[PDB]
Amino acid sequence: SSANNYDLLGQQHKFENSKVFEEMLVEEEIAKDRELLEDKNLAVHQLYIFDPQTQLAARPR
Amino acid sequence: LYNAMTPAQRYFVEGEHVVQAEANRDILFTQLDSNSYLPVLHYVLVGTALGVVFLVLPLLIVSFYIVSIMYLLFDIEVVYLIPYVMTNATEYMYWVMQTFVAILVGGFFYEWRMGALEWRE
Repeated sequence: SSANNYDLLGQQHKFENSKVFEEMLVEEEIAKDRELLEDKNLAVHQLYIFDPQTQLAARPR
Repeated sequence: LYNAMTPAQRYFVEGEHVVQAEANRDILFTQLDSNSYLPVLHYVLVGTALGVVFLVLPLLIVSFYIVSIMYLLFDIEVVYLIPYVMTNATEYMYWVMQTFVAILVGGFFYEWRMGALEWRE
């Protein structure tokens, strides 16, 4: 079990470390906008529903 | 039937003939009862009685909430606009009305932009 668990851990760490700088920055902006958009009474929330993984407008509300 | 109770209301006319004539009078628009809503209430009573007679004869033998609020607020805005149409406006009365309309059109634009006017919800 320990070996298999560390294999899964290795895969996760490989995934996180391998992303290029431009992607890491873009993900930092995604996370920041996720934090800003936590408030649901914002005007922009009424306009559209945002995709959870990437805070991009998915559909109109 | 409203009746004058003072000499000044009766145009300082003396005698008891006038009082009797006033009390037994008919509702005429070209006499003492102009712009009177008493006929309207006589009409309401007649209509109610007519319905009551029909009713008794056989016996013997979220979007909606939004539309209601928008309706109420636009209705009050139109209520404000009604006095303006009832006056011969000047240039400044026109510009005050234009400011009022601008505020109303801004609220309408907010409703349109935010998707309230669309009824999908």
